[PDB]
Amino acid sequence: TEFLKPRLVDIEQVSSTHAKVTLEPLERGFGHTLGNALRRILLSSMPGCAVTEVEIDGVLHEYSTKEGVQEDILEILLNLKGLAVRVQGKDEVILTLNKSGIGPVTAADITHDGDVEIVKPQHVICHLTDENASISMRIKVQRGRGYVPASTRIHSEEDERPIGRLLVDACYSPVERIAYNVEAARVEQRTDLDKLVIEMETNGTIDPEEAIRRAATILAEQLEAFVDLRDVR
Amino acid sequence: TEFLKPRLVDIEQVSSTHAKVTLEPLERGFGHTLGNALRRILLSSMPGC
Amino acid sequence: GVLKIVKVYLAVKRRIQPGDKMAGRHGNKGVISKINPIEDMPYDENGTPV
Amino acid sequence: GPEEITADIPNVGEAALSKLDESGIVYIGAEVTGGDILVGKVTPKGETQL
Repeated sequence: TEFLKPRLVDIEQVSSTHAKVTLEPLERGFGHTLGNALRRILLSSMPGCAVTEVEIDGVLHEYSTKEGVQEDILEILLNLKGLAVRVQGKDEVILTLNKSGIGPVTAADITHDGDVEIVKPQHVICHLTDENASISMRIKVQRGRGYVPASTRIHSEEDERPIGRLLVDACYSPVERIAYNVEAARVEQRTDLDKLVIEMETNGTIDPEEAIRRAATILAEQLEAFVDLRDVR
Repeated sequence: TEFLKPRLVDIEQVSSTHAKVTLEPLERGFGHTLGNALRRILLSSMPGC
Repeated sequence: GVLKIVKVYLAVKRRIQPGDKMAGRHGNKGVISKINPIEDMPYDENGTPV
Repeated sequence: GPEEITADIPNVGEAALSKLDESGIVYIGAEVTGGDILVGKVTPKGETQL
């Protein structure tokens, strides 16, 4: 006669990275109709906070070498693009990394902030090769959507002079891999209904339930215009 | 964070039964996710007698 | 005739865009046509795009 | 006459001269794009007859 709405059942975490959420009450074929449409919005327009601007000590540009570190500055910038962090009430925060002495500099050697959560304290930023070699750096992290390469981030100019502010490419996004599988779920009485097993993969900076909601949020907002059609211009 | 909702949408009808709507601007890839998910529900799960 | 010369060295970083020529080792040339979102990318059952 | 590398260039603003030092040569590390001045240079031409 009329219709049936779904809901999320067990969201089974496996790793901080990857997990399996499930949606039980799906009518015929809606598991596919959703799973791809959700995969679409899941992989792309999900908010994430990735490092943007990095100003270091003795370095004018990304093409130099710091005396005392076996990583070229360019390679250290690249390591940062893969640093996974999460903030809460700040939309951009600048982290100060300080360390010296022979050994690896991980992501746990930074300075903690109220909103700072380092999801991978073992993540390698660079090594340090000489007893009294010291590195201080200002790391500017912002939050956003999509992929903003460092190139498109030079048109506002208007005196971004600080010669030592090295921009990196913005990867803003948590999602790594999204896969959905629909196996037929029979609730005891209905002819045939289906399940939705959505298997995702994450950088550990977003919990599954938060994500899938804001995902679905955008949908009706885009369908909003879609419902009635005022021929607007 | 915040998102894009389109504007300018012209439905030029060719008879009461058939029509071509067009709706721009949609962010990256949102054209298929909508276009397909609605094609899905129109052809498949729509009520009719 | 030359009094002084200033040689400046620029390091440009170019990535990839439609029009670059790419080929495998087997003599298959190619010119990248479109740069596609991961959303439109073909994926296998496990969900890993290509 | 001889050509000068001086930072004094007819008809140019400070935004141009921003990226330049006192001597007329771009600082090391200044990221630049099309049209930016790498080296200030000036050649003598007297009594233009405008």
